[PDB]
Amino acid sequence: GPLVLVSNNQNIHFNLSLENFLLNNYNDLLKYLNINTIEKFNEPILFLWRNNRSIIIGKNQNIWSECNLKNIKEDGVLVARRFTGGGAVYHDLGNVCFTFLNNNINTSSNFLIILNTLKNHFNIEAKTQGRNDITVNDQKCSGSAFKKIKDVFLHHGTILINLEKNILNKYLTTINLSEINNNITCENLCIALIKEFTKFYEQNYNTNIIPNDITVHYIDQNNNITKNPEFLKYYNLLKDWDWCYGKTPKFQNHIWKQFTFGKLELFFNVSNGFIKDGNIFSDCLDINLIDHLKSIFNNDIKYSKEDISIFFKKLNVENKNYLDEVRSWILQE
Ligand SMILES: O=C(O)CCCC[C@@H]1CCSS1
Repeated sequence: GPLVLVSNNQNIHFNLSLENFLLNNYNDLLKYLNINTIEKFNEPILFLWRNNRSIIIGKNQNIWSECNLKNIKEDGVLVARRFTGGGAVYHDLGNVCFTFLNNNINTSSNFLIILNTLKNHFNIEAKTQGRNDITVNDQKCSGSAFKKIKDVFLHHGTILINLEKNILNKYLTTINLSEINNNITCENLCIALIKEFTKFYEQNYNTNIIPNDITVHYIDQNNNITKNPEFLKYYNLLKDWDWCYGKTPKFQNHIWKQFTFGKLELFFNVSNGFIKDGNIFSDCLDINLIDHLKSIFNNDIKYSKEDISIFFKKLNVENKNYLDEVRSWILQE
């Protein structure tokens, strides 16, 4: 059956390591949890967690362009780079973080669980603006990001309860707190959200036969999860400097553009009419698309409209419209 997991830890790197461990051990979680030893997992998961003062960048973002590191270090704010796409965001105990894991893509349904939460339990009429945002009065109150894997889909986003709104501009080189509209709390919102989650996945069953129960697991101390060598690997990587701050290597040429789906920046070198090495920074949610773009580097492409066009024809991506637009951009510079 579905799972509700909670982490009382408040370190961004620790909770991100938990999240990555759940994504990378989905079908086996029932063993890492002490529930079952044989049966393998395939049901929905909701994981709730909070983090102290932090800046989380994005798998493909440039730290130096989004963050004013001086004030971050001066104010003792932690820095991290997540595995999903999106822009740089700030975290503190005034905001909640949710992580939906599913067998198939479940974005819309997840957003429906959240909207049902706000409406039913707080009379907050909320709308979803784009693929990844929730507004209440055309003002952002939640922000999501996604990652896909063979058997797992991960939709993890942030909900704003009592976040310090003004402090943001100190670190990120409008927002609305859901307290401006209600007397909500992290515990209140969380409980309501678990309710609408279990209830959402209890439709098929008839109520008269099934218990009206809720179950909550706590994993921040589950030694099977947090004492694993894989977990420590993730934690150390996220704590590492080369990962968060990325790579400095310079590059000969650099192009850029602002697309509806986010900004794109290509750095590349060319030797003997061939695209030698390169790298892509972006603000995009479609990380798959961007890695497929990265496949252009360190391969033998003649740096010609012909060979480039061919190379784009060779790709089979999730979003073919975005790819068409991006190639139509590259062939002009
Ligand atoms: O607005 C965006 O670009 C999505 C923000 C997603 C932030 C991540 C939710 C929990 S960790 S960071």
